[PDB]
Amino acid sequence: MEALVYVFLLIGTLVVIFFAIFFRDPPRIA
Amino acid sequence: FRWLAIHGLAIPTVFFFGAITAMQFIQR
Amino acid sequence: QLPETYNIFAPIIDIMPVIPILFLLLAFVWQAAVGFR
Amino acid sequence: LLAAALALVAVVFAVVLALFAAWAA
Amino acid sequence: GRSIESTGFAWWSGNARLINLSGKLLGAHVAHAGLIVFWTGAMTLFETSHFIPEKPLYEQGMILLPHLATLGWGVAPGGEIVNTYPYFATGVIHLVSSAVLGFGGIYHSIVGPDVLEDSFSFFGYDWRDKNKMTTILGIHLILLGIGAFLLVIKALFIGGIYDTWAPGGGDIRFITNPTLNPAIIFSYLLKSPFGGEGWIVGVNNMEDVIGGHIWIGVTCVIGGIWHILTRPFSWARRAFVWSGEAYLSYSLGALALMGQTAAEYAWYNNTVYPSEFYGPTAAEASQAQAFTFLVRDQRLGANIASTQGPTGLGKYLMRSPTGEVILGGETMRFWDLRAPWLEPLRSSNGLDLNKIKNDIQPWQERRAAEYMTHAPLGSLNSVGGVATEINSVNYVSPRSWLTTSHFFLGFFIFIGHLWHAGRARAAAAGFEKGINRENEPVLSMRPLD
Amino acid sequence: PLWLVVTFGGIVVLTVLGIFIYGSYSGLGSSL
Amino acid sequence: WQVIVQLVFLALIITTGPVIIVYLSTR
Amino acid sequence: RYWVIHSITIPSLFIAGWLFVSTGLAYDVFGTPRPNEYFSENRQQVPLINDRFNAREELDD
Amino acid sequence: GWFDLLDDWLKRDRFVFIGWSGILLFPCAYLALGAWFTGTTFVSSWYTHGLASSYLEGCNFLTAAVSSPANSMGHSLLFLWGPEAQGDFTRWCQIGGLWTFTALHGSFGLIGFCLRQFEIARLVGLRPYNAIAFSGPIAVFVSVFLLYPLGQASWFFAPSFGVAAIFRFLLFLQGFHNWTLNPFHMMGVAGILGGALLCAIHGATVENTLFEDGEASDTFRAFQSEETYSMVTANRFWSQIFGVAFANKRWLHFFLLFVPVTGLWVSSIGIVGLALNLRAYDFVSQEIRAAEDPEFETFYTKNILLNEGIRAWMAAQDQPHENFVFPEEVLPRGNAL
Amino acid sequence: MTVTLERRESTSLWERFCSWITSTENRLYIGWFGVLMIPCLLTATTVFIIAFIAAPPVDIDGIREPVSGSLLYGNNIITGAVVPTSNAIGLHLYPIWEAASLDEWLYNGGPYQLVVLHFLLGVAAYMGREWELSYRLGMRPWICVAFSAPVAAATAVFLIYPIGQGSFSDGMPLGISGTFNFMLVFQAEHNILMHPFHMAGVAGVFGGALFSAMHGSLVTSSLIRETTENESPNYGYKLGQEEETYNIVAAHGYFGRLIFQYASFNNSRALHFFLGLWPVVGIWLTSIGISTMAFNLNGLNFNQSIVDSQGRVINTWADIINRANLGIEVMHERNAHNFPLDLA
Amino acid sequence: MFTLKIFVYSCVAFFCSLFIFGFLSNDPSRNPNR
Ligand code: CLA
Ligand code: CLA
Ligand code: CLA
Ligand SMILES: CCCCCCCCCCCCCCCC(=O)OC[C@H](COP(=O)(O)OC[C@@H](O)CO)OC(=O)CCCCCCCCCCCCCCC
Ligand SMILES: CC1=C(/C=C/C(C)=C/C=C/C(C)=C/C=C/C=C(C)/C=C/C=C(C)/C=C/C2=C(C)CCCC2(C)C)C(C)(C)CCC1
Ligand SMILES: CC1=C(/C=C/C(C)=C/C=C/C(C)=C/C=C/C=C(C)/C=C/C=C(C)/C=C/C2=C(C)CCCC2(C)C)C(C)(C)CCC1
Ligand SMILES: CC1=C(/C=C/C(C)=C/C=C/C(C)=C/C=C/C=C(C)/C=C/C=C(C)/C=C/C2=C(C)CCCC2(C)C)C(C)(C)CCC1
Ligand SMILES: CC1=C(/C=C/C(C)=C\C=C/C(C)=C/C=C/C=C(C)/C=C/C=C(C)/C=C/C2=C(C)CCCC2(C)C)C(C)(C)CCC1
Ligand code: OEX
Ligand SMILES: [Cl-]
Ligand SMILES: [Fe+3]
Repeated sequence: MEALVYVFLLIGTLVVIFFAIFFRDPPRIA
Repeated sequence: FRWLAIHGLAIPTVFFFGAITAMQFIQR
Repeated sequence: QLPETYNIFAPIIDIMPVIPILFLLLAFVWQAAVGFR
Repeated sequence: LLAAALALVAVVFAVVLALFAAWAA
Repeated sequence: GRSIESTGFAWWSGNARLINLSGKLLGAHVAHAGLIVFWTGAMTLFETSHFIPEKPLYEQGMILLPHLATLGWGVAPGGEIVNTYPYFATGVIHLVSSAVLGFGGIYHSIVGPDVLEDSFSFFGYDWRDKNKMTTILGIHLILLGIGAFLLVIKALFIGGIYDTWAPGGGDIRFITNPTLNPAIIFSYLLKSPFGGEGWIVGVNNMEDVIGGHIWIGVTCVIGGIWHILTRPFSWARRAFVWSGEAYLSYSLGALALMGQTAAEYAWYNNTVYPSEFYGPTAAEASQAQAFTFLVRDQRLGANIASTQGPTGLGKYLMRSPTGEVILGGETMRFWDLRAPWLEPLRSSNGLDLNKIKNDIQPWQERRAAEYMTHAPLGSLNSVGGVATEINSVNYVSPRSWLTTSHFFLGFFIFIGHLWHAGRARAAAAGFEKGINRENEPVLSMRPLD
Repeated sequence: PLWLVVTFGGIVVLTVLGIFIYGSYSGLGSSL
Repeated sequence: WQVIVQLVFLALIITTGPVIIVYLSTR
Repeated sequence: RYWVIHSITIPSLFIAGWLFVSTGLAYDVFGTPRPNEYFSENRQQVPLINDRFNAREELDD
Repeated sequence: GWFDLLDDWLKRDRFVFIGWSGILLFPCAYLALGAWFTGTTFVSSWYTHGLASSYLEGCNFLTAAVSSPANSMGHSLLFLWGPEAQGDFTRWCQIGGLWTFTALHGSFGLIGFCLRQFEIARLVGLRPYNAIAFSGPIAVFVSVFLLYPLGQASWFFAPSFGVAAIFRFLLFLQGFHNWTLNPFHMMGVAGILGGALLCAIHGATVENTLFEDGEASDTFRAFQSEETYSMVTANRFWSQIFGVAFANKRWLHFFLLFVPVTGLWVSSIGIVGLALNLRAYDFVSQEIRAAEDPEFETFYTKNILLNEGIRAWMAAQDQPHENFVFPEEVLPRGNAL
Repeated sequence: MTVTLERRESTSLWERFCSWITSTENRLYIGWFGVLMIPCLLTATTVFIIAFIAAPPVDIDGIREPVSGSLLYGNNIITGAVVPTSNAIGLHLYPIWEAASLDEWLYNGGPYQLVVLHFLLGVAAYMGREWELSYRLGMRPWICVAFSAPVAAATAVFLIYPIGQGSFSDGMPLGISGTFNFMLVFQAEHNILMHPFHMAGVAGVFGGALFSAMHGSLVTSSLIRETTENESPNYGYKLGQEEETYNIVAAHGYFGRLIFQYASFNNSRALHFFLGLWPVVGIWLTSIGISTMAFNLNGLNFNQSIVDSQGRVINTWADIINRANLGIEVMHERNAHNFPLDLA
Repeated sequence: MFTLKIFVYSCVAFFCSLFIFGFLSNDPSRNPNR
């Protein structure tokens, strides 16, 4: 059941991406 | 160094070009 | 082949289709002659 | 194949087409 | 203006200097047409000059002569090129005409007036004049219709066209009864482009071809008249960008699409592109190999309808996913093939096993051998065969040249379409030269988060 | 003239390259 | 002997371009 | 002005390379086989070098 | 002073900068490049690989090369005055001395060029990031052209300086090492493709967020401390398109330094691995499963088969010194083909 | 009356919809091209994930020998893939509703066709979307061209090549190992390495990475001291500032002394144009190469081109690479071929 | 299977109609310089 680990890692990456997009700290103009 | 470099590249280039043309006419 | 008459015009025809390319190249020549390119 | 497909396609298309026609008016 | 200072464009983008100069632009177009007709003539005379009587066209690297042969000039029954003189005639005509168009081009480009709106009013135009543009469009559309009717006339009355499906092998035939039924023609139009369907590339009889050209002729003429005598509706006026570059981009998209379509015609169709002239298709060649070894092994005493391959599928004969009896092996992918040398053996449920056992003709075997040995595979330096093949056969099928070249062209033409459409939008709105430092849109927008 | 020099030189280069391309069809390396 | 004819014709066309340009460059 | 010495040396070098090939001196210099020297009357196989420290005597044969 | 005068002369502002680094760089660079031309034009590989290798023999630019030394030479440095050629230039070329010549002079040439980057950087007064970035390519050359053959039997299996020859090295490493399956190589591919991506996207973005600093359609002429493009507009655009955008120019430029360079370094790790035949060739789990279960198939196993084919057939021609004889009955192949 | 018809249509419902669709205030821009893109990419993504994890083996070569591609069927990340549709289907449209059951669909490789078509559509729409947002924000519109290069590549390996070869089974597998397989077979049957357009592609990516590293190193080298020691120099730049953050003259000078004076760029606009142009053209050409080789105009064939006086073949490196090509050719799809020539 | 076809056809026709009629709604006017 290495499939569990692979799925876990993939879900991890996708979650990281999701939070990188919708939970980024907003860029602020000088 | 300008002369040395420019000629360093250009002289053999012409030599080789002649050679290779000559090769274009070598038959089996 | 070509009709026997125009047989004598074989080599010239061999160069005929290469002419449009020359025109392209000519453009650059023209430009270089002017001062641009 | 069946008439149902054409019916639905033409239905949705006509609906959005009318929406657009109102907009154009 | 012919400088960066006077126009704003550099010597490269040099050609953009002609956008608002009607005269020189017309000169450019005419001269270019001159180049096209030049190439047509010169290359045709080249192909006639290099042609050898007792060899197939596709072995000699011909792409123009197969078109003329398809139209029915100098062809004997079977696809034998006997008379090579009409080709010479067309080549000469095109060449001389190229002299005329060339003269006109150089004149309007260098000698004549830059602006045709001053001295003239019929040949002058503003890009923003919708009526004039639709008028020109209408005229040229009518011209295209006339051309379609030229093909129709040529095929109905003047000798006819080469029919590879002709009852008795490929032969020139006058199309007596063309197809005018809208159900059929437009059945082509509204059909899938996928396997077994083929959209408009799947046309397999000259009746439907010529009838289709009747329909397209009528359509182009009626549309030409329509655009000449009308003005664009409100919605079209609101939806489109009205400028020269925009029109250029539209024609570019169109020509990209057409390029792709032509590549597909050259690659799959063998009716408008007879295999006698253009060579076999990939499908046709693969099927030809399967057929060939089916015949060979059947002659060696094998019951091919019962011959089990390594996989468990038929070695020579199997079934298509919809039940039809087809040739086995990889060529199972090519079971949609229709070829005049194979259809004699075709039945209602696919290949007729009885006819396969009994009625296979020598000429069919010759066709299969020839085609499987002239498959459209070859290197860039024209080494015939698969990539691992050795240097002996000098051959690359005309189908490969045509299809690849026109994919190249269609592709880059699409790129040009994106480029010019984008620049058309940006130039219309007014920011094609950069962002206004005093009117930067983003600075007037609420931040994203 | 600079442009005439560039043109002549370019023609020369293209001629030599053309000779090489011809050489791919003749003599050694031509499969003949 | 056909090759020489071909190369002569080629030379003439190729030269034809630049000659027109040079000629007009004088005027 | 500087085209003279170049008109006397550039063609000279060009012809010198040409002669370097046409006289066949290149073959003798770089040990490159002539189109008729790949296989002799004695050897019909590829003449690979097998001895590292005796490559001279091996190449002589 | 003497040394000070030397330094003054060497660091003069010429059309081509020299420097101390120039003392090392220019000779070796010249000799490497020249050896490549000399070899690809005149020298053959008949006595090393049994191959024609030069223009003189009929090779074109694609098939010509300076091939690796004979396998029998081992890891010999193959000096011209070495105990193998013994001064004889002809026998030297026939052995494959030009390969070691090109390789060593090329190596010291790379050292000299990197030192040149450092030197010019220090003289001008810049940060030496160009040299570091260049440590990348160096790692590639050292690992592939030096370490890999040094780990193997001889220089013979090192890449030959030529197009089709390099292609051979490629397919060789695929068939024998399953190099595509190696994660380090995958990181390399990530580095290169990512680098090209960054180059393209940065170029396009800057070109399409330009400020109107002129009236001409030729925006090139209209170019100072002011930014020539709108960073804010770019940020907005890529944030709404891709979800994430750059905000810091310095971080951006460092990033498109970092990605490709890292790629190169990683793939180098991989290549060292292959120098010792320490491959990422197989997945034991799938090999065992496939051994016990004849219905189990993945693209991995298919590629394993492909490797086996490559190895047989080419094995006979690519390694002539081995005298491999494979009867046509033992060559692995499928039905019909 | 000029080019653009500058006019509005008075807070209509359809106009409100068009406004929201084309809104530049949305966190993610959803243009009309997005009206196409979002559903396509979502369907494609869902089917891809579900299949990559749990899809049963697929009879790719139509020879009734199903290949396993999913994780729950013995694959890992590297070997797992979405197996291309059956060669028995070829270029036939095979939607779910044309199969008798989902099981059949899974067996014949329907997922691949679905995912490929939807993905290509959605990615084309992605390109159009890049243009669209560029237009809405008053930008120059040529980012989508740059992106047109990768789209062309994807279209080449997922659509055009199957068209030229007559089957989606020849399309590139959606997976790592499958990709490698695609590459190897492609080399065997087109000799792509000896194709000048692929060489152009390699020039595009190698050169792209080179110029990326070069530009990066140059700008990073000439950063102006705005930061303290041991602190991140990135903090020395602020988003939106107008002052340049590096010494362009110093960089140009360095580059000028590295090679020679006239080898360096002075115009940053020219430099970045070049940076955008080189790899995009490279990739364009390689994409074209994949498609034109999709119609069997293969790479340069120099097999046995060199002959000796007696008439015997003298091999070159092209012959060796031909040996490798032969290996791949004879070994690939061992049970698929019944006849001596591989024409499909 | 037919109902699925009907569903998918409905979706495709829907989004295609929105696309076409959407891009017909004076799109060139949708720019910051208007
Ligand atoms: C219907 C065809 C068509 C027409 C009429 C135009 C017309 C125009 N284009 Mg355009 N374009 C087209 C197709 C077309 N394009 C295609 C298919 C593409 C995609 C490749 C482009 C990409 C393009 C760009 C990127 C740009 C233009 C621009 C322009 C404008 C100036 C062009 C110019 O000066 O050329 C100058 C001509 C040259 C410099 C010659 C270049 C030759 C190329 C690079 C090599 C092609 C290889 C060739 C096939 C053979 C190789 C030679 C070999 C034998 C030695 C002008 C309005 C410019 C613009 O927007 O200005 C408003 C601009 O920047 N075009
Ligand atoms: C009623 C007016 C009228 C007519 C009859 C034409 C006719 C033509 N124009 Mg034209 N044009 C017009 C107004 C008109 N134009 C206006 C107002 C403008 C804006 C200034 C232009 C701008 C323009 C450009 C820029 C170009 C043309 C071109 C052409 C030719 C197309 C050739 C081709 O391949 O088509 C398709 C051909 C066929 C389908 C074959 C049959 C066509 C008919 C039946 C006969 C063709 C014979 C011969 C070509 C000319 C005789 C035509 C005449 C007897 C009607 C054609 C001669 C093109 C060209 O190359 O000109 C030489 C071109 O590049 N035109
Ligand atoms: C020569 C080509 C040509 C060109 C450039 C134009 C150009 C134009 N026409 Mg036109 N037209 C033509 C030929 C042409 N026409 C012909 C031959 C006819 C019939 C005889 C018409 C009949 C016609 C009418 C009746 C009207 C126009 C209108 C217009 C204008 C609006 C265009 C528009 O919104 O299109 C957008 C078009 C569509 C969205 C229609 C979709 C096409 C359907 C779906 C069939 C295609 C399906 C097909 C099977 C698949 C194709 C494959 C492809 C998608 C890859 C524009 C100026 C309009 C206008 O402004 O009034 C003057 C208008 O009311 N035209
Ligand atoms: C409908 C629209 C759909 C859009 C497509 C979805 C796009 C998703 C993009 C996610 C980006 C995540 C960035 C995290 C990291 C992050 O949040 O960085 C944020 C960062 C912001 O940089 P700043 O300029 O603000 O940094 C200033 C200082 O903090 C620097 O130290 O963005 C970048 O550095 C640009 C490079 C991003 C490009 C990264 C591409 C990676 C692709 C994904 C690879 C793995 C995929 C695995 C799949 C199994
Ligand atoms: C605008 C311009 C341009 C362009 C131009 C062009 C493109 C032109 C063209 C032109 C042309 C396009 C021309 C044509 C001509 C043609 C001709 C001149 C023809 C002739 C013919 C002949 C001579 C024939 C003869 C014969 C016969 C009769 C038959 C038999 C055989 C023979 C051969 C004997 C450029 C860019 C450069 C720049 C400047 C400006
Ligand atoms: C001859 C022939 C035939 C026939 C043909 C025909 C009859 C055709 C037709 C065709 C057609 C009839 C076509 C059409 C097309 C159309 C199109 C292609 C369209 C397009 C569109 C567009 C492009 C649009 C766009 C847009 C949008 C969508 C959005 C808004 C804006 C705009 C408007 C821009 C047959 C097959 C029998 C056989 C073969 C030969
Ligand atoms: C080894 C050795 C050495 C050395 C020597 C040397 C250093 C040599 C050199 C050599 C050289 C230094 C050579 C050169 C060559 C060159 C060449 C061979 C060239 C070619 C060219 C071409 C082929 C062209 C191309 C092109 C371009 C550039 C671009 C555009 C296109 C075209 C194609 C035109 C010594 C004695 C010290 C010692 C012993 C050993
Ligand atoms: C029909 C005929 C005829 C006519 C012909 C013709 C029409 C010709 C033309 C020709 C031509 C039309 C030529 C042209 C040429 C051109 C050229 C030759 C150009 C150029 C070249 C080059 C080489 C360039 C280079 C360059 C430059 C300067 C710039 C850029 C850079 C480069 C370096 C690339 C005759 C009378 C014989 C009679 C018979 C038939
Ligand atoms: O399916 Mn995938 O790979 Ca194109 O080639 Mn024929 O088919 Mn199969 O063999 Mn080789
Ligand atoms: Cl088969
Ligand atoms: Fe930058």
